[PDB]
Amino acid sequence: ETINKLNRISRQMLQEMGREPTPEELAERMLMPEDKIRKVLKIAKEPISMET
Amino acid sequence: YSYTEKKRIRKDFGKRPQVLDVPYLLSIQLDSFQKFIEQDPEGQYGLEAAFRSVFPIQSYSGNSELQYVSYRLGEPVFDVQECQIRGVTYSAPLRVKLRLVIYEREAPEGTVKDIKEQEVYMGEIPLMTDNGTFVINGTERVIVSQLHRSPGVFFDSDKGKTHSSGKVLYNARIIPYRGSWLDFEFDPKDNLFVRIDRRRKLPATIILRALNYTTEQILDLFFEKVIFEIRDNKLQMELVPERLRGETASFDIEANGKVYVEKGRRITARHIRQLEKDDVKLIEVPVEYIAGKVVAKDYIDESTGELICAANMELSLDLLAKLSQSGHKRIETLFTNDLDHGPYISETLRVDPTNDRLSALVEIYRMMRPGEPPTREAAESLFENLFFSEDRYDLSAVGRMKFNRSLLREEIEGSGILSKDDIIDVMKKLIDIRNGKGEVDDIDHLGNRRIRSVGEMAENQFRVGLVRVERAVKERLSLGDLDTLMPQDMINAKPISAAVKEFFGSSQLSQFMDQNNPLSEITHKRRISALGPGGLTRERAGFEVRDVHPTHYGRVCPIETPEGPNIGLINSLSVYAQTNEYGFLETPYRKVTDGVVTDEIHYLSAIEEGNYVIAQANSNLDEEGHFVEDLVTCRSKGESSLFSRDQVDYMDVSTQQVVSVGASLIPFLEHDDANRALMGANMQRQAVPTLRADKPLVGTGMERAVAVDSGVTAVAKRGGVVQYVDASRIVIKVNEDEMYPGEAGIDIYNLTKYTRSNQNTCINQMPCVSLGEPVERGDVLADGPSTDLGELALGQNMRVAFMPWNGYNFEDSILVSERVVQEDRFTTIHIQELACVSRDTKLGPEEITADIPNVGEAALSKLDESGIVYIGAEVTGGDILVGKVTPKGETQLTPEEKLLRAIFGEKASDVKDSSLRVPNGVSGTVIDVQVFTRDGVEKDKRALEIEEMQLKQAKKDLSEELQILEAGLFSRIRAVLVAGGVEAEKLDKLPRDRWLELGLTDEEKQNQLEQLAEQYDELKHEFEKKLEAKRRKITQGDDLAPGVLKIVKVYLAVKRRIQPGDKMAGRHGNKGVISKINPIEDMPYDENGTPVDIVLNPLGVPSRMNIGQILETHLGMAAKGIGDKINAMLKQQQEVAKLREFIQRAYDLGADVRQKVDLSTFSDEEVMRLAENLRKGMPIATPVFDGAKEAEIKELLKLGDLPTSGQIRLYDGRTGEQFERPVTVGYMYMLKLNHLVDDKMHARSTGSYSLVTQQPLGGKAQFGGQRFGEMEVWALEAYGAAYTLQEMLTVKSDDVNGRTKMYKNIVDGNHQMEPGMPESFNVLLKEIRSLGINIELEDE
Ligand SMILES: O=C(Nc1cc(/C(=N\c2ccccc2)NO)cc(C(F)(F)F)c1)Nc1c(Cl)cccc1Cl
Repeated sequence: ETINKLNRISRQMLQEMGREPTPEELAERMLMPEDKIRKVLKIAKEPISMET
Repeated sequence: YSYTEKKRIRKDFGKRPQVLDVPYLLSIQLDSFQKFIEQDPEGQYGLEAAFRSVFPIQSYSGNSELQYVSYRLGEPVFDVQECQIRGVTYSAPLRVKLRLVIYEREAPEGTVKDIKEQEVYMGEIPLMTDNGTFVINGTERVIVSQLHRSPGVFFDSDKGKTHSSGKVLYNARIIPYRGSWLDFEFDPKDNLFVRIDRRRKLPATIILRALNYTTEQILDLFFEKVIFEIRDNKLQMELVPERLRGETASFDIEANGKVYVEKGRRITARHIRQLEKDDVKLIEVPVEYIAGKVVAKDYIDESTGELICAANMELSLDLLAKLSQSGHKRIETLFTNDLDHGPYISETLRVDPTNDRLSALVEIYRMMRPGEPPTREAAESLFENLFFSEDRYDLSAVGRMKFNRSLLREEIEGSGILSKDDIIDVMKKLIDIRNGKGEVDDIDHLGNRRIRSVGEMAENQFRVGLVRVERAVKERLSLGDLDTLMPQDMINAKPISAAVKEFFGSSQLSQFMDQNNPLSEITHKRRISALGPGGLTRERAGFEVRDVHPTHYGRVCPIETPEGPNIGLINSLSVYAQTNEYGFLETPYRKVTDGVVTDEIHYLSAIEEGNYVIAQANSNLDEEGHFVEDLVTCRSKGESSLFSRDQVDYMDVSTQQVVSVGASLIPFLEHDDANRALMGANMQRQAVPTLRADKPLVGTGMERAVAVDSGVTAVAKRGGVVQYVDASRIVIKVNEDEMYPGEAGIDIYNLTKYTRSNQNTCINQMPCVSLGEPVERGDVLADGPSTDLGELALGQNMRVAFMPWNGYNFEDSILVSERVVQEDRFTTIHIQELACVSRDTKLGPEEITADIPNVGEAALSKLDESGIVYIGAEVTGGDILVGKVTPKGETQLTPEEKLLRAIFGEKASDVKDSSLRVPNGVSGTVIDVQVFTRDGVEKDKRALEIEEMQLKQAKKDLSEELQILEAGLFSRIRAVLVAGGVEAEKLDKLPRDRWLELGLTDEEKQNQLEQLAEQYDELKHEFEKKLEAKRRKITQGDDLAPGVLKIVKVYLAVKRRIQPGDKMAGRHGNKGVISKINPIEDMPYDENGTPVDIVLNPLGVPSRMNIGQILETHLGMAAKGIGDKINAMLKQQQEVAKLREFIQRAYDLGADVRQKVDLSTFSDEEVMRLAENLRKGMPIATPVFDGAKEAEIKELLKLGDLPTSGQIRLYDGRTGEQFERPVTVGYMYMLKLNHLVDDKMHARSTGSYSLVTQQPLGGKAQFGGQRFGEMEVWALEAYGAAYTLQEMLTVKSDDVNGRTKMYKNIVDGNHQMEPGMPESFNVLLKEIRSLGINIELEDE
């Protein structure tokens, strides 16, 4: 759910900021300590198929 | 004549005047993208078009509509250079106005509210540079134009191979630009069939029923009517006299009380004429003739109301009786002939399982989406959404065009969807072809071949993006509230952005520009491909499409195309070729009206060129240009032969246009076999730029156009005098006539300096002009890599001797003197970009710090306090460019190591050395360093130093701009003030800043002063904003990948000259590898004592037939002759007279050439410069097929003092004795391809290994071992070597144990092996056993 919340911000703030919000923007936009972005944004990603 | 043409002139042989001169070679690339992104106030192809297609997007019935208004492309976030350095994409934001309207429920249609959301941002789109290139990640890239089957209808044969009955077949295919394919095909039984796409075969009529056509109307469409009358009793027949053609009388044919034909007499033209003039409309026929006839329409009994016979049913003698007593007079039947008009559709109906429209739609919907239960709305929606939907289907303009044209229609433009009339007409055409009237088209023909390009394809991808955004728009407009959301929350960015990014980033057609060479770029940007999306593959299309077609003439170069897996699947665009209005290929011609050959140009497409008879590029005409011969070689339709003096409609424009720019650079091409010519023009693109750009000594005259049109050089935007010349920049003062009234101004050119090229070679520009020199508009202001004085030098000419020298030249091998490696001419500069990545591991962050565990003082010496190598420091293999250290804690050592540490008291570091070190064996000098930092992490010491430095340099640059510009502007005010206000000495006294107050007498010059004021202040503030922006661009942290904190890029410039193993070749397709470097001592020389640079092998000449390389030698020699003579006369310092005389004499050369000449040139300061540039040799231009002749070359040799044979006496530099027989010596232009041996060479003992299966794999750039294949294995099997093979596939590779256990023995001095079982097979056991299969190893 925390990841999804980070997607929501990306949506509006994408066109709103004219390019995309800075990696630390959605941080203060979100409740928790906000440095967790880089962390949360990492573990979220699905592993690339090794057979690619 | 131009200004650099006074610097150097190329002597041009050849006769044929050039009526049309070579256009911009980059034409196609720029035009395409120019059409893609642009504002077009109509449906013409562009972003506008693709927008208008999908838009307006409306919700489902909910009357919430989203319509498109207008769009704009914002200024680039980074310019070309900055974006190239940083590595981002050169692009523009796409801002599009969207109007969201909500109709008040229960129309009349009016909106409760309509919010116009201002320009919602969707994606950024790449931009094409003036050179026709794109930058994806910091790298110049090119999108190759595509060649595919043009949309519309096509009729084929497929004779032969199918069924082996020889009966052939006839099929038609409708190929839309987008949407499902529509296919029609016959079969051996002559039953017409139809299939959508490649899907299941269905009887043809089944589609007709889906268009709502009952049987009666199908028959009425495809067959004529034979009328039967039961007047009085016992029948009759309506007879059209032409109907009896191709048939024999079945009975007595008699009418009008006169017997026209008897039984058993075939009806000929005679009987038919007799019937025609006597005009017999009605004849009497037997009741038995209708026994085979097929009744056209349905027939019912008026009384009983029952169906007597169905439409398309065979009549019998009894059925006639049953419908006759019912009161039926007329009976319609099909007009059927097994020769002229065939009874196909009838039998087609006989194979049709369906009856009505609904039934047909059922079978169709069950055909396309089989197995799932059909529905009425489902079949209807499908069939309506296949070929009839404006959305899911279109042929566009080219499609509808070719469609209608092939159908013999009038309208050149029509709807983008199929109509009943269309499908029907197509079927009719196919039936006509089966009937014998009409012919089948071929794919290979360039009229059926369409050429796309960057813009069109980009438009297609953006279209896909727009449809996938459409689905989302409707999806959201489903449940939406009223006045809350707007055209923002719906439309996303990533979907479109990645849609374009996926195209430019990864596509078979999108590739990295090959920039090792000015020819390579320009010949890459002009290229065609039958591969990629919407095209065939190498594994599919056979020899036909690959092969050269007569339509390729003037459109596509026959001899330029890659030799390999795909041959002729690429080709190239020809010299004078152009993209047709509809997207076909058209070539220039010369209209011949009456008997005169006019100089008017005319462009003809592949289809246009067909009927006309075109004359030859090589033909003799004189005076008014009338053909000298009574018959001349020409070509009309598909073929060439002798043609009458005036039958000729047109003629070739040039002796070139058949070939391409690659082939047009091959001198004496006509003397070379096409194979070796192809190889030559293929390798000509591989030439690495030399250290000193030289010049071709033997040319063509295209090399000027190549150099200029390609962006490698720097051309003057406007003409004038050079105010300033630096190796860095060049400032030209503009002439007034070309100059604009406002801003005054001078043209400033910032030259590209030493920087990385895509191929790792060097790209650098040097000024070809000096301080205070007159320059013409559109003249070279400087040369790029491999360019000289406005021409193209891909390499260096040099002295060559043909003779076997001690077998050192053995196959193609080349024996070169030391004179060449000493003169450093063939030397090359490589620029390698090396990277250092600071990442984040769970153990901790990685530091770029100069503090490195386990290194000497000499190791940390070349690094600064921050750990980055100084600019300019020369380095070799093993040197540390960037110190980097990553945490690895608790090494977990072993007992003996622990004792070791206890004795030596060494703290084992918690940090491991990841530092970027120069790759092994390569050596060069550091020309630059960059530091990319995550925005918000503190910049280290070095990075800060660099940043401050860049800031200062920027301020200095901008200040220079403003200074030169301001002085340039005020210098005009000084000049305008003097007119009407003149004070010479009075004006320049007072401060310049205060000049703006002074006025002038009433005139337009006052308003000019005003202009200069406005533009002056504009510049003054523009400086400010530019400085601000530059500073911000410098300071901002670039966005990096996840986990990486900072990145350090070091730019190494390596200089490698030449060594044995390098590849060298002429333009003639003669390869070679430098064998040995031989001292100037052992070099074969002549009586004059001048040694030879290179010794080739004569044996290579006869076999592979390229004789041009010899001619190129001869003329070359002769050319150098004219140089040497001049070189003496300049060293003799005779005078202007003698020199000029000799030069003119050289430029005339016997009789009949098109060159013309001097003494319009200043006889002193100008001529003496030309002679100064000619002393290196006399540059000659040999046109492609118009080139020089033996007699001309021998004559030039006479002028040169050198023998006719081109052969002289040569003495061995060893014994000093003469060589028996004369040897051919001369100057052959030779290139250096980049195959260079210090790249190719690899060696590995024990490297890293693959995880999944343990096998040698390079991870370090330390290369994986050579691959031992099946064939090599067989080679071992043929010999008796078992142990070599075992050690090959076990211990040296696949055995995780055997390798190390081997290594220990190798160092121990024991050669053995303890093989064990290869890990491959060991894994195979597990994979097999992972299934339901038990695999075991028996016995012992
Ligand atoms: O291409 C065809 N003939 C054909 C004729 C000639 C020819 N003269 C020509 C000379 C110059 C240009 C065009 C034709 N002959 O005198 C040359 C070729 C060539 F491919 F080798 F260059 C093919 N025939 C043909 C046609 Cl018309 C249609 C489809 C396939 C073929 Cl194979």
